[PDB]
Amino acid sequence: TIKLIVGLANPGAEYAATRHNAGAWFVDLLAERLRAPLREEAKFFGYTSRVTLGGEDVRLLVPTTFMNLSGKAVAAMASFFRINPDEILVAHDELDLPPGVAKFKLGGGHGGHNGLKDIISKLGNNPNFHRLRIGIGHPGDKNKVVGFVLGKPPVSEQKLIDEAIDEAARCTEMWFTDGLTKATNRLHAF
Amino acid sequence: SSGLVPRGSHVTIKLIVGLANPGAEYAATRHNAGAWFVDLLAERLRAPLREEAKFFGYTSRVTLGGEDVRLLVPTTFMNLSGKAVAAMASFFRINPDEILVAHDELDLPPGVAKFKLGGGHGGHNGLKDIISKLGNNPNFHRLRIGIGHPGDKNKVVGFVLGKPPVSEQKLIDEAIDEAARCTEMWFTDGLTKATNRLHAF
Amino acid sequence: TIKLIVGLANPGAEYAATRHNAGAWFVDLLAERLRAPLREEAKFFGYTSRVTLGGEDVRLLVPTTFMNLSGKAVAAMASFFRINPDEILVAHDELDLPPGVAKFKLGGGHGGHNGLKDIISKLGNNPNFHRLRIGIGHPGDKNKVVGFVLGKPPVSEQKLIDEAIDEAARCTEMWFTDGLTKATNRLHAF
Repeated sequence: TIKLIVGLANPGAEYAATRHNAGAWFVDLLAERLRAPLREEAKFFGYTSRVTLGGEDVRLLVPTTFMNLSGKAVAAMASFFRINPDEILVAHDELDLPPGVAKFKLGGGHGGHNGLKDIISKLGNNPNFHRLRIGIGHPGDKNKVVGFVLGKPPVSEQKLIDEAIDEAARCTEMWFTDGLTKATNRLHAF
Repeated sequence: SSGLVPRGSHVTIKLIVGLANPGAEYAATRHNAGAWFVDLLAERLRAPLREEAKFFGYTSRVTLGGEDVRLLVPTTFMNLSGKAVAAMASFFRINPDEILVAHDELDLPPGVAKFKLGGGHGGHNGLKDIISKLGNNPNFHRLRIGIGHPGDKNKVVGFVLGKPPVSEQKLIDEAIDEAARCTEMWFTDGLTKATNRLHAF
Repeated sequence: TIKLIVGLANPGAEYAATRHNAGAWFVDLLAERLRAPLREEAKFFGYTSRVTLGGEDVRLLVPTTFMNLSGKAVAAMASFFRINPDEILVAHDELDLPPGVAKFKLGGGHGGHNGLKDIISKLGNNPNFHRLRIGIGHPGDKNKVVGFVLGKPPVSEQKLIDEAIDEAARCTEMWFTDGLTKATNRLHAF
């Protein structure tokens, strides 16, 4: 069960469009579709919101700490509400998967992503939280990497990431009902 | 866009309900036409709907001709719309003839919208439930947003629960705009309105 | 330096979509991107919000006074916070520039726009505040003008105004971060 969903990013018009904000992209989609857009909450070093999913509180966060210090916010908020690492879902860009693919995982490696690195550290050195890996691709040589994650993707790629993010978001909504509630409802929908 | 009763002593609207089904699943479909409308109003009036479990939907408060008007979109699912409408209306002691209920309409085509007081539920289950749950009283205002007919009485469910093509959407959005611009005028009086346009330049 | 940004418009569902609200369109975009949408504040006769730009308070206002009396609100607020005219930025529709163009200026003529007229007057007769001129175009003859500004533009034009507004808002926000905060961020941004 999930009590907090964190979308990793760097704040600012400067970065808003870049590949590193993929996580935010996802949480902002969720947020908008669930009708509670993230507003500033300095107490947790990001922008936050509260929704209700399957009749329980789920909280959304996008840290305004900058990728490096994501940990700070994630830690802050999770302790305030006494949420365990395995109840946290962290959405991030992923160089290992391609545009148009997204995947879930519990724990495991930080795969070179500094936002994750810090979250492991600041969560008392515990990598056992859920990740949503939003595929962005590899630039080819290990050199062009920083410019690549801190770069805006071409329309063709954006088209593909948006689709993966949509589907991921769609699935998220659906976690919170069981097949028998989900059929109880189609008979009410019409 | 035509057909509200003219304003007066009472006559007057305290609650606007935009009928729909909740979920990304249905957000886009023809049945959410009502919500589409209320959301447009809400956004233009700068008070987007936020969750309020007390009334089983999303709600917001706006100010129109200096009077509280409240907006509701039920998260109950079309079938049980009544539950929410009823809940809210009793809490605020609002009468049926002060409720305006916006819905998709198979009788009118994309691009047309019309107002009505009372009368038939025209097969729409959302309305059916509201009449029932309001102590069996169909005397509330409706905004009929035209969506069209799929032809045969069979493909109907898929049609209302379907997303419309861009050509149709374009047309529904225009009607909804106009309606939302319209409702606005209905609350205003003839003299303040004109005087406002005068200052609006 | 800028302490208050005003986006000129008329309130109501009636006008929300019209060419006169171009100012509001801009401030609302800023506001939304900065995650502090404008809420009602009767004290200043409009909707207002507070953001933080380059670590200083910037305030956003969209007067609910109606174009004609825009001054009233601009004046009220600016005095409450002791803001000078050259620290006010005022975004308005411009019949001199076309759709898809936007431009900044300090002071100068009111160019027929009544909203600016009243602001000059109500600011103790002082035209020395900054303007963002969002281009909306000319209807041709000096007659159809009122219907034109109080009209909704066709999609083709809207598409173009939104692009200019976006750009303006991207620039506006970024002209606020200094090089030392900019540089300090990239350090953390990857």
